[PDB]
Amino acid sequence: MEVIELNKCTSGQSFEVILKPPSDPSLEEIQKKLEAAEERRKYQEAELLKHLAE
Amino acid sequence: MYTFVVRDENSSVYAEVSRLLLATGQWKRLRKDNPRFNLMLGERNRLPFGRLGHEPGLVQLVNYYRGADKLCRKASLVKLIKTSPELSESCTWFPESYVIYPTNLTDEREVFLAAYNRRREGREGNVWIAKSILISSEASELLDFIDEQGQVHVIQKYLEKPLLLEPGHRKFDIRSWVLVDHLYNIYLYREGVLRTSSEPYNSANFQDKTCHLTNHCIQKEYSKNYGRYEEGNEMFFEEFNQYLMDALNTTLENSILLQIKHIIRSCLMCIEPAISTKHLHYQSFQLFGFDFMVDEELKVWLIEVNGAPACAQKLYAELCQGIVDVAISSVFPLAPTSIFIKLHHHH
Amino acid sequence: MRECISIHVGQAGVQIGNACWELYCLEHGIQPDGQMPSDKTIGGGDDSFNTFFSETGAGKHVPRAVFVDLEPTVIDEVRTGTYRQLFHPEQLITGKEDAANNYARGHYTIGKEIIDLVLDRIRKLADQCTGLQGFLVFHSFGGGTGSGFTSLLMERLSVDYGKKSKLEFSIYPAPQVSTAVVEPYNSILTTHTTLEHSDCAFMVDNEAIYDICRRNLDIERPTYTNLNRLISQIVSSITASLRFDGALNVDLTEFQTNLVPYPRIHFPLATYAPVISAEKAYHEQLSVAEITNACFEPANQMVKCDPRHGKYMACCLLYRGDVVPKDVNAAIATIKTKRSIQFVDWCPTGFKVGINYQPPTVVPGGDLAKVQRAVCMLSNTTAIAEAWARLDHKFDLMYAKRAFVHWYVGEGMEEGEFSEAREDMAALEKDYEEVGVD
Amino acid sequence: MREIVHIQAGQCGNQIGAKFWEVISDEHGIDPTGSYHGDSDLQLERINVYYNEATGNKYVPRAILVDLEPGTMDSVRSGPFGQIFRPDNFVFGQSGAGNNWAKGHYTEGAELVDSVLDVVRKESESCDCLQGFQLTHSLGGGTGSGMGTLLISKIREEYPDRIMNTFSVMPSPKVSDTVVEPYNATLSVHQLVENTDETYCIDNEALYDICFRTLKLTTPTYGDLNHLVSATMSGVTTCLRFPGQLNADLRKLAVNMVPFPRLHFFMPGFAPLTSRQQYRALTVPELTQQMFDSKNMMAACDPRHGRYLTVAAIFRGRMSMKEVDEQMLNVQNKNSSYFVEWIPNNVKTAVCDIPPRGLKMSATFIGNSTAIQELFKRISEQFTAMFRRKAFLHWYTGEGMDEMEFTEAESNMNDLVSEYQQYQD
Ligand SMILES: Nc1nc2c(ncn2[C@@H]2O[C@H](COP(=O)(O)OP(=O)(O)OP(=O)(O)O)[C@@H](O)[C@H]2O)c(=O)[nH]1
Ligand SMILES: Nc1ncnc2c1ncn2[C@@H]1O[C@H](COP(=O)(O)OP(=O)(O)CP(=O)(O)O)[C@@H](O)[C@H]1O
Ligand SMILES: Nc1nc2c(ncn2[C@@H]2O[C@H](COP(=O)(O)OP(=O)(O)O)[C@@H](O)[C@H]2O)c(=O)[nH]1
Ligand SMILES: CN(C)C(=O)c1ccc(F)cc1Br
Ligand SMILES: [Ca+2]
Ligand SMILES: [Ca+2]
Ligand SMILES: [Ca+2]
Ligand SMILES: [Mg+2]
Ligand SMILES: [Mg+2]
Ligand SMILES: [Mg+2]
Repeated sequence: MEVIELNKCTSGQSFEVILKPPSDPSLEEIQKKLEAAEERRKYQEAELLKHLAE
Repeated sequence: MYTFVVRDENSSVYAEVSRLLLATGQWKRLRKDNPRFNLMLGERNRLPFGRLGHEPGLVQLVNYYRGADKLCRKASLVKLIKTSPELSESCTWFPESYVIYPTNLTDEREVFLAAYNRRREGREGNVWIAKSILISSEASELLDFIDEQGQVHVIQKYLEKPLLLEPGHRKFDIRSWVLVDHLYNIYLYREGVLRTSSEPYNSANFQDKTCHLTNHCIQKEYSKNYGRYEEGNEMFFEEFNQYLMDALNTTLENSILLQIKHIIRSCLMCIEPAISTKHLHYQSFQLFGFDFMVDEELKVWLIEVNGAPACAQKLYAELCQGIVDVAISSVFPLAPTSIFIKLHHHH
Repeated sequence: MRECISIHVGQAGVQIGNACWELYCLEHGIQPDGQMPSDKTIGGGDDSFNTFFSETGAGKHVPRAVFVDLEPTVIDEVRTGTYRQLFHPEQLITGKEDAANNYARGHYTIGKEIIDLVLDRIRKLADQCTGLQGFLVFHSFGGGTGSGFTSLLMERLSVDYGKKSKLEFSIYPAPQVSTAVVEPYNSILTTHTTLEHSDCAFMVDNEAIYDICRRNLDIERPTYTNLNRLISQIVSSITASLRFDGALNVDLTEFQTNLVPYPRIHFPLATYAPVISAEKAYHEQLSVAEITNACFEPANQMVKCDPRHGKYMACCLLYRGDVVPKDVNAAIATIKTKRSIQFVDWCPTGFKVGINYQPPTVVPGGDLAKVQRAVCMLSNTTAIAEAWARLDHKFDLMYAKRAFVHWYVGEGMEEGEFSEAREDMAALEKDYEEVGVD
Repeated sequence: MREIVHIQAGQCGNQIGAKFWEVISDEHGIDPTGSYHGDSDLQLERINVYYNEATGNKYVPRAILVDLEPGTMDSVRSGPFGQIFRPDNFVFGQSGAGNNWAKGHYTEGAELVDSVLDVVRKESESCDCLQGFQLTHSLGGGTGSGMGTLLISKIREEYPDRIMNTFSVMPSPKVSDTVVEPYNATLSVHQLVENTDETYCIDNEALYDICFRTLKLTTPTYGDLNHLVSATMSGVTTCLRFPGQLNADLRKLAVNMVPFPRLHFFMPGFAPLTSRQQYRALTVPELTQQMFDSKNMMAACDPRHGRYLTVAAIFRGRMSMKEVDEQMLNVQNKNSSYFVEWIPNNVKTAVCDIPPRGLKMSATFIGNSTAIQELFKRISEQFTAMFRRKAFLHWYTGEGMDEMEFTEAESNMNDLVSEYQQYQD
C-alpha cells in the first residue's frame, strides 16, 4: 500500500497507489471505396431503368 | 403465464422440473433459442450468462451461479480452500490436498514431496489418492501416473481409517443436496443418501479399487455383491440413523449432520461476495451435491462438490417439487413442513 | 495549453453535446451570451478552460465544438435554444434528409457528398489551435448518421490529423429507447471501420442510463432530456482533467497511456455515483468509502455486466468534491478485502486517482441533486465484452436470414463488408477472452 | 420540411382519399375553405407534410385526384371539403375504364397518364425535400388498379430514389362489383411487388365483416367501409403528421418494416371498434387486446396462421406511457410463438398526445405478417378458377393483351405466396 507521485494544486490533487506489482487507408484509398459504391448504385439504377424501358 | 426454455436435455433432475412446471398449467415452454423467457435451464459448459437480464419487462432467472465452478472443480476447490482466509490452509474438515500439473505443461509438486517425506519418516500412514483414479502408498507411482495423462490432477490424503458398516466391513460416502435460491438462503435437503460399497474394506491391497471407490457406477459394474445389503447400494437416513443408534449409541444429527451443515455453510458463505446475484440484472440459483467422508472417529471430511449432480431414484419426486416451491415460485408465484433445513448466516 | 475539438454527429451526438456544453458553461461560470466574468484576460489566455473554449475580442467564450447532422430538425434546436449565442453558424452543419437508420447511407451515399464540408469547418477550428491535442467524438451506434458518417469522418481525421488522438463517447443501442430494428448491423459496421481509428472509447448503454433514471431518480418513463443530463455528468467528470488545473489526464494522450495498454481493447467501463433524486426530502450525504464502494456495483455502471468475472487492465478514480487522499486510500483497503478484483498478471494492481475540489455542478431544475462529493471510475475490464456478445448475437440472428441486408446493398455497400465486419468482432471477442479467462 | 405527395385514382381511390382528407383536415384544424382554426401549435408543427401553404394563411392539400370518368370526382368537388382541393389537381377523362385493368394500364389510361405526371412534377418541384408518394386506390376496378399501377411505374422512373407508398383495397366476392375483380387485382399485385416500398392491404371482406359482426350494421355500405379506412389511414400517418421521432421518415419506416424487398404488404388494424356503450372509457389493456385481435384487423387474415416479421404500434391520447410499454411487453411475452425469433425486438411502439376526433384514446396496428399470404391465396384461387377456362378474357385480349401476360401474373403471385411461406417456418 504505497502512495507515489502526489501532485497538489489549488483546484485539487492527484496521486497513484500500487497495491501489488505485476508478474491506415490513405486519401486515395478512401476516395476509391466511396467511388466504388457509387458505381454499384449507378449500375443498379441503370439496370432498373433498363427494366423500365423494356 | 410464465415462460421458460431448456438447454440441457441430459439433465435428469430438471427434466422432472420441466414436467412439473407444465403440469401447473401456468408455465409455457419455448424453443431453446428464444430470448423472451422468464426462466432458463442452461447448458452445463459455457452457459451464456452475459446475455441474461437484457430483455425489457422480463425478470429472468437461471439455474447456475456464475463462477461456482471455483467450488465444483477438483483443482479449483483445492486452490479455493488454501487461499481463502475464511477456510485457511489449516482447515480441519478437508483432506490435505495438493494441485499437481503434469510435466508436459501454480504447481505444488515439491510441496507435496516435503509433506510426503515427513510422513514416511514418522512411521505414519502414507497412502495418497490421485484424481481429476489411482491409490498408492509410493510417491513414485502417484506422480508417474499423472504424467501419463494431460490434464490437471489433485493428490490428497487417503482416509486410511474410514468408517465401516456392519455387517459387511464396507466403505461408503454421503451425498447431501443443497439448494441456494436468489436470496442466497442455504436450504439443505432433509433426505441424503449413502452410496455404499458392497465389498469388505481391505487396506492391504489398493490395486483392486472395488472396495475403495463408492461411486454408483463402479459398484454396479465392478462389484459382485451389488444390492446385497441395501437396494442399489443406497441406504437412506432413516435406516442409517437406526443403525447408528443400535451400534454406536448416537444419532445421525449429532454425529455427522452437524459437521455437514457446518461445511456447507463455510463453503457457500466463502464465495458469496463472488457469485451473489443480489444486485445483478438477473437472478441465479443452483442445486449442489456435496460428497462427504466419515472416518472411524466420526469426523466428517469434504471430498468434492458437484455442480450438476443427479438424485437418488426414490427422492426425485419430493425434491424436484421442492425446487419449484423455494426457488421458482418464490420468484414467479403461482395463482409443509418444508422439506429443507434453512442454514441461517450473515450475508 | 493545448486545445481539444469536440465533434457531435447525429441526433444522439448533438443532443448529448447540447447537454454537456450546457454543463461546461455552468461549471466554468460562462453565461449563455458567452461572457465569463471570472476570466480576467479579455479575449486571450492559456488557462485550463481554454482547452475547450476560444475567446473573442468582445469577450465571448466560444466552444471548440462542431455539430453535424444529416437532417436539420435536431440541430435547429441548438440554433434557437438557450445557448444559441455560444456558437456561430459555421459550427453547426445540417443536411436536408437523413440516413434512415442505414449505415451504408450515412457512410457512402450521403456521407460522400458532405465529408469535404465537415473537414473544412473542422480545419477552421484547428486553425485557431496553437497545439491541438485531438478530438472528442460523440455519436450513437444505431443511427445511420452516428454510425455510418462517424466511421467515415474517423477515417478522414486519421489522414488530415495523423499524430492527433481521437476519443469516442458512443451510445450502445438499447431496445427500451429505440424504434430501429437494424441497429445491431450499424453498431457492428461502425465498430469495425472505426476500431483502428479510435484511441479510447467510452460506451454508454442506454439500458444502463435508463434503469439508473428509473431506479435512482424515480422517473417512470424517462425522456432523452433525463438521459442526456445524466450522461453529460459522466462526460463532465471524464473531461474535467482537461478543463481544470491538475496533473492526471492533463491531455488526451494520457487517456490511452493510463487506460489502454492493448490497442484494440480501448473500451473502458465507466461507473458513477452517487445519483440522488432532486425531489427527495433530503438525503444523507455519502462518505468517500460509501461512494467508492458503490463503484463496484453493477447498478451504476454505464454498461451492465459483471466485472467480478473479468480481469482489470487499468483503473482510474476521478473524485469531485470534499475528498482527500487519506480517505480515498482508506476505502480502497476495505474494498480489496471484500470485493473480487482480479488483475491481469502483466499489469500492476494499482489505482491512479485524481481529485477536483469543486463538487459536481447540477443543472438548475434538472433531475439530479447537489452532493458534496462524488466519484467516477474508469476501469478497463474484460467484462465489458459481454456487451459485444449480446450485440454480436443479435447480428448473427438477422444476418443468418440476410434480413434488411438489401437496404445496405441498395446504397452501394457490398454484402461482404457485413461478414468482414462481423469477423472483426469475432476477433475482438477472442482478444478479450485470451486476456481474461484462464 | 419533409413533404409527401398524395395521389388518389378511380372511384374507390377518390372516395376513400376524399374521406381521408376529411379526417386529417379536421385533426389539423383546417376547415373546408383552407383556413386554420385549431387551438394547439402541435397541429401546425408538421402541417407542411400533407398541406401546402398558399396566400392568406391558406392550407391547400398536396393531393392529385385522378380518374377516367368525371362522375366520382364531381362528387368530391361538391362534397364536404371538395372546395379545399386545388382546382388544377383534378385530372380526369371521359372514356371510363369499364372495370378493365387493360384499359386503365395500356389504352385509355395511357392517353391520360402524361398529364397526371405533369401535375405530380409540378407539386414535387415546389417541395423543399420530398419524402415520397402515397397512393390510395382499389385493385379490382380498372382505373385505380390499371392506371394507378401505371402511375407508380412511371413515378418510380422519374423519381427512382423516393418512397412509393400505397393504400390498396383488395376485392372480395362478398363485396363484388364485377366478376373480373380477381383478374384486375392479380395483375396489379405484381406491379406493387416490384415498384412499391409499402402497401397497406385492406380487404373489403374484412371491412364488411367488421361492420356486420363487430359494429352491428345490418346493411353496410361503401360509405361505412370508407369510414374505417379513414380512421385507419389517419392512424398509420400519425407518425408523420405530428411531433413524433419514433417512425419519422417514410424511408426510416420502410427500413424498419421491410426485411426483404418483396415482402412489404402490411396488415393494418384499428381500435377501438364500438357500436352505438360507446361513451365508456377504454383502458390501455383493452386497447392492446383488441389491437392485436384478428377481428380488429382489416386484411381478413388470421395472424395466428402465420408469423409477424415486424410490428409497429401507435397509441394516441393522454395515457400512461409506462402502462403502454408494460402492456406491449405483455402481448409479446404471452404470444412469442407468433413473432419470428430471428429479428430481435421486431415490435416498436409510438405514442401521440392528440387523439382522433371523438375518442379519449385509440391505437393503430401495422403488421408485416406472413399470414398476409392467405389474402394472395384467395385472389390466386379466384383468378385460376376463371383463367383455366379463359372466361371473360376477351375484355382484355380485345385491348391488346395476350394470354401469356395472364399466365405470368399468375406465376408471379404464386411465387409471392411461396416466398411468404419459407419465412413462416
Ligand atoms: N442517450 C441518448 N440516446 C439517443 C439520443 N438520441 C438518439 N439516441 C439513440 O440513438 C439511436 C438512434 O440513433 P440516432 O442518433 O437517432 O440516429 P442519427 O445519428 O440521427 O442518424 P439517422 O439514422 O440519419 O437519423 C437510438 O438507439 C436511440 O436510443 C439521445 O438524445 N440520448
Ligand atoms: N481422500 C480420500 N479418502 C477416501 N476416499 C476417497 C478420497 N478421495 C476420493 N475417495 C473416494 O472416491 C469416491 C469419490 O471420487 P470423486 O468424487 O473424486 O470422483 P467423481 O467426482 O468422478 C465421483 P462423484 O462426482 O459422483 O462424487 C468416493 O467414493 C470416495 O470413497
Ligand atoms: N372500400 C371501398 N371499396 C370500394 C369503393 N368503391 C369501389 N370499391 C371496390 O373497388 C373495386 C372496384 O374498383 P373501382 O374503384 O370501381 O375501379 P375504378 O374504375 O378504377 O374506379 C370493387 O372491388 C369494389 O368493392 C368504396 O367506396 N370503398
Ligand atoms: C354492389 N356492392 C358490392 C355493394 O353495394 C356493397 C357495398 C358495400 C358493402 F359493404 C356491401 C355491398 Br353488397
Ligand atoms: Ca481568457
Ligand atoms: Ca490514428
Ligand atoms: Ca381516345
Ligand atoms: Mg465429478
Ligand atoms: Mg436523425
Ligand atoms: Mg366502380
